[PDB]
Amino acid sequence: KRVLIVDDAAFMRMMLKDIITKAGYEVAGEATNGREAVEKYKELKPDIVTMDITMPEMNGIDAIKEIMKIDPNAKIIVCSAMGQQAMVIEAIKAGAKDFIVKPFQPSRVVEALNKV
Amino acid sequence: DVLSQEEINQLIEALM
Ligand code: BEF
Ligand SMILES: [Mg+2]
Repeated sequence: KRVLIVDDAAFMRMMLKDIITKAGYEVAGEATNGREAVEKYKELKPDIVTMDITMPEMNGIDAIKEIMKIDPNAKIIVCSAMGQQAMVIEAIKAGAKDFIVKPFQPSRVVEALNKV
Repeated sequence: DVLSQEEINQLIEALM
């Protein structure tokens, strides 16, 4: 299953890519902010996206909304430090399928990939 | 005001 990893932190993108590949998924690409995420989603058409919230230019909520427009069946797991109730509600409302708060343990990423 | 992952798993189920 091909995954696009979206996060502005080079280290996070690095560790997620490592977990995803070792769990048997294929890393399709990476994006570093919300605009790029929509750009890459169009280009790559991944099966699954992992989505940070706090990013320069355009945040994760708006990128979710943008990808859902491109593809109503997009499968997006949020992976963010912004684990407040109101942010989880907003991300799920926008169309994400799952939400993992940072710091997280790697098994929760795996089950989220499976779930979608 | 950040929730736990169990808190979130819970909240997600509620939302479905
Ligand atoms: F930058 Be995140 F939303 F962890
Ligand atoms: Mg960020």
